[PDB]
Amino acid sequence: DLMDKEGKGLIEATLDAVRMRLRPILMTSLAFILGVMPLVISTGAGSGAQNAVGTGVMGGMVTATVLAIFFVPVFFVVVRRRFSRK
Amino acid sequence: AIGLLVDDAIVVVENVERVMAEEGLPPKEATRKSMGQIQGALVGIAMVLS
Amino acid sequence: LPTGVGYDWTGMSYQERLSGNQAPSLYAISLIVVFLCLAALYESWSIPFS
Amino acid sequence: DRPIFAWVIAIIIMLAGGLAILKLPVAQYPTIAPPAVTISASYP
Amino acid sequence: FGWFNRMFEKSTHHYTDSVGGILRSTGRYLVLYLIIVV
Repeated sequence: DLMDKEGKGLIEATLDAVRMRLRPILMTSLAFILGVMPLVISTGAGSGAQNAVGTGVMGGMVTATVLAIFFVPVFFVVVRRRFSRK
Repeated sequence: AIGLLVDDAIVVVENVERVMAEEGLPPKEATRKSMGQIQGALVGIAMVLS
Repeated sequence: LPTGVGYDWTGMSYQERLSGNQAPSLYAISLIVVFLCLAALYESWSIPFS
Repeated sequence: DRPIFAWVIAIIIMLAGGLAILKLPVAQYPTIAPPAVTISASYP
Repeated sequence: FGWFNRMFEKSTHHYTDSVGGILRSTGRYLVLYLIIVV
């Protein structure tokens, strides 16, 4: 929405985009993990199925944000896929 | 679902909150052109979640 | 074993199990619909691969 | 009007359409006649 | 509070300048993505 509508930014539009939304990526991710916290442990008798659900998403969200918003793709991708050839 | 529920609500509210600071503007029209950026996703994500 | 002795799998199990056979096909169409929906609101051949 | 969006509607028909041929009867003509029940006893 | 002063420091410094660092490179972090798939 910045590349087309506004200005290109070969690498300075993807970087300028997270400059104005590191907030909601860590607002959802942090609030989600805390809402799944009661299932991961806490309840340990009433229903053991709670532990089966919350373990598979709490572990997956730490790695789907402290990884996505950084280091490995979700930034790197848009570079080599759109740019670099066509 | 609770997770994929307050997430969709989060993007609508806080993207206005930046629009009310980036270019300090409280009014109704601040909320309208916030959906210029968001609406494109809103329906897009709805399809790929399905 | 000797003649006049065959077999038939009795008898709750199954009709195409879950971790196996099923799962592969379910995730396969999940990639074909994710790719198409990321394109209806984007128009490219690069954005959806991200 | 636009390329992508229209072609993606047609690609839904490529799957779901060719999925109906893999998941629906392939037989002769359908049910035609009024369906009848038939009793049959035997006194030898 | 100092909670807002921290959020603006990490996001703007720190994170966004280290996003400039990762974007300069490419071949190392792609081979790291492939090591994640292994």
